[PDB]
Amino acid sequence: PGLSSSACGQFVQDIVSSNCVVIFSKTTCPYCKMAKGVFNEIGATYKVVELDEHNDGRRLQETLAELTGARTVPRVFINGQCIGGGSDTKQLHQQGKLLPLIEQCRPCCL
Ligand SMILES: N[C@@H](CCC(=O)N[C@@H](CS)C(=O)NCC(=O)O)C(=O)O
Repeated sequence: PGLSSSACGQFVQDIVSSNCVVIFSKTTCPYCKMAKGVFNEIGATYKVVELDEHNDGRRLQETLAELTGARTVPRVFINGQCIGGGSDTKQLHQQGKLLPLIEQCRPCCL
């Protein structure tokens, strides 16, 4: 394959590839607590990157803006695809559309 054009990009590619569910988050953001919440509800473990605990948080926020079209947290990724923020997470879940997205993630043995 190919390499991203910066460490920011690489990092986002990397963690979004190694993980079914990724939440780029802030510890102080209620929409992030909401999204994390629905995932705990489902019983899906996920990877969190707290951008306010990261020395490069602002640069990562910029990269997520370029990739996903919004800089707001949370930026939620299922199976390499950004599904949007907290309301999207919540709303997909309420419509029973989320668990299927999660179920498309390759299985442990693969
Ligand atoms: N509609 C968005 C709203 C999320 C949101 O407003 N996050 C706030 C903090 S809770 C934010 O991005 N502030 C700008 C920033 O943190 O840089 C969603 O559901 O995720």
